[PDB]
Amino acid sequence: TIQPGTGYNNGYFYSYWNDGHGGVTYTNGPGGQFSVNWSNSGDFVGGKGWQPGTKNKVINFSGSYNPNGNSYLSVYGWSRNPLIEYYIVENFGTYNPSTGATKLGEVTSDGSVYDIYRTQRVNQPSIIGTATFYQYWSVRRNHRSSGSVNTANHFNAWAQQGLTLGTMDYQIVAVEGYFSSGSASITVS
Repeated sequence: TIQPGTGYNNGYFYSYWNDGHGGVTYTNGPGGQFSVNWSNSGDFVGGKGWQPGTKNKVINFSGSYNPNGNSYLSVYGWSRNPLIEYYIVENFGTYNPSTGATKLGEVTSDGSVYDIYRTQRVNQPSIIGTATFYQYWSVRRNHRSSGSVNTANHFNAWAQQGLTLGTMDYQIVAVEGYFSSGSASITVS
């Protein structure tokens, strides 16, 4: 594993964070590749991409994703002003992150319908410190662990629905886990 933090590896921005509970290892590989191996983890998120992201990136990902418990595989990032945490969820484990959330529409992109949702985090950690902020979600109906994500289709549908993004901060393909186990190996471009 590498140390939790951010930086650049083989041309790609990376972010790896965990809550210190243990049980998760994150590795940077060649090019845009990263691996995650976890067993009875705590809370964590890791992956590769860009800092800053853009609102019209076509993100390619490929590999394997084998969660056992609560985990997501997503295009994941933030905007500033307004502060937004966003997800284009391509696959997940035992928990659909939109469970109980308000549905804000549908968008078709890259071979599947996605359902759109908005949630709110109240006094939670963020890229700017503790804050209350919205999260935007596109959740893919047809789960997969390789493909291409035309981010503009999502960001435009969100905007249409009143889910505005500010200036982009980082934008990665991320494996997220919450007290679960699994393995994953993903290459981004």
